[PDB]
Amino acid sequence: LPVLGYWKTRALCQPIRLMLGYTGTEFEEKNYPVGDAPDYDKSEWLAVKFKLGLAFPNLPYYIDGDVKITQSKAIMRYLARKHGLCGTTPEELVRTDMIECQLTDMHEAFFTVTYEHYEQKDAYTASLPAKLRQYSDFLGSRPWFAGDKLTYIDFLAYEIFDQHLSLDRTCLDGFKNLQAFQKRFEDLEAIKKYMASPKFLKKPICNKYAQFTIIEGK
Amino acid sequence: MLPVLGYWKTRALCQPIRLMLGYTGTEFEEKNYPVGDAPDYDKSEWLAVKFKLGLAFPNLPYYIDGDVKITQSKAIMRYLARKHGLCGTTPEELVRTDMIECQLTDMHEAFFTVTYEHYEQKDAYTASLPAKLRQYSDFLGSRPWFAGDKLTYIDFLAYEIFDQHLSLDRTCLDGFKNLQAFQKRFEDLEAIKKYMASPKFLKKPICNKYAQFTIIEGK
Ligand SMILES: N[C@@H](CCC(=O)N[C@@H](CS)C(=O)NCC(=O)O)C(=O)O
Ligand SMILES: N[C@@H](CCC(=O)N[C@@H](CS)C(=O)NCC(=O)O)C(=O)O
Repeated sequence: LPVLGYWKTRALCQPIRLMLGYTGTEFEEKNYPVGDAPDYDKSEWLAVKFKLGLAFPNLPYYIDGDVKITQSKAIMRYLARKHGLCGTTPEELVRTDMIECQLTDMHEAFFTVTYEHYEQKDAYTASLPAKLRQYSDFLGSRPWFAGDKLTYIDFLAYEIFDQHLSLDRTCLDGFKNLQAFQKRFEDLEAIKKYMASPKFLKKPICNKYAQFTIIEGK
Repeated sequence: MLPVLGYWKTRALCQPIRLMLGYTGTEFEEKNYPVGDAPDYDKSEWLAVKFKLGLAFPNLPYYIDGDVKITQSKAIMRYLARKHGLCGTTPEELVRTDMIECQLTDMHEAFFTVTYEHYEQKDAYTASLPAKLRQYSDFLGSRPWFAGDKLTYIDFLAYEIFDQHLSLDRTCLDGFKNLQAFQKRFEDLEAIKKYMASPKFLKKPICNKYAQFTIIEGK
């Protein structure tokens, strides 16, 4: 059976958990503790990090038979290929590639603010309307970002949007179609059942040493 | 009508795309935007057209090809890679190219950080390289290309990142003979070689005008 290793956080692992839940893929989650401040010790992870067979040790990792993967996007694409969640046509694939990279940039910008520079918060929330407009416009009246077909990048998008809503609950207010997107994803029957299940991880979004985690406790 | 690659007059993250287009012989206008002098480093021109190109996520680089309009460097690379037979085929090749694309992307950001804003930490950065390059060395092994027997778009990424890193520290590949062999193999392909002897080929600047590494080295 497959093993998913990560912190006990959402961060950039959640879109993977969401894919696994949507597909009814049984998996084993391996977490690693982070100690209390100020050292935030990670000895357990460090004790095994180079002993797992991974070409480039990191979190999250995915161990599936003799398939051993790091890089969260490499893992989403891997699962995508096994469960019909890749783009199909050339027009679909340029949409999914582009937005995968754009969401990655956004998620990094979110991490920058939420971990070490949470004093830049009101500036970060001020730049979101312009960013979200670009997604709003890109999605248009499509049910999913690639068009008619649900793809792995909808999982990434939903989760990043949802995390930003935790940071700023009004950030989707000006964009009806983006609000309709979150609801569409949440209403997928397999998503709705996963999110009601015992393994669903609601908190925390970031790790314990992120300022966002320390101040808001989400 | 036929394709426009838009970027600064630098190598940075757009050169691996230039290396792909060159290898495939595809004709493209490269459209450039200027950057003003210190202290302003003006970008009025680019900023004047940036939102008027019909790009979904306006940015540099971009690639315009008929009604196809693309931003995100890796997205452009993957698009060229599907077009020209430079994707992996095997399940094992695809999991290898995905991982290394993403790994090189991280590595490249770490390099940009040090060369643009934190060039004071350069000795610490160079000292960090061996452990990272060791990972790339072992990953590659005796294969001629990172995906296996087959040349893919992520060799175009790996060669340029390693070459930029050689411009930073001439000694960085020294303990890794397969990696050094890789730079020359890529350099030895005939589409590559002629592209490099072409006048349009960019050797410098690696980074933009306002990078500390550029101000100091002038490469
Ligand atoms: N580009 C990587 C970033 C992975 C990453 O930064 N993981 C963090 C947690 S979000 C980490 O703890 N990395 C290093 C480590 O665990 O040793 C990916 O997408 O997977
Ligand atoms: N993740 C993006 C990064 C794009 C990017 O950072 N572009 C820089 C130059 S390296 C830029 O000047 N963009 C133009 C802008 O901000 O308007 C990619 O891989 O293309």
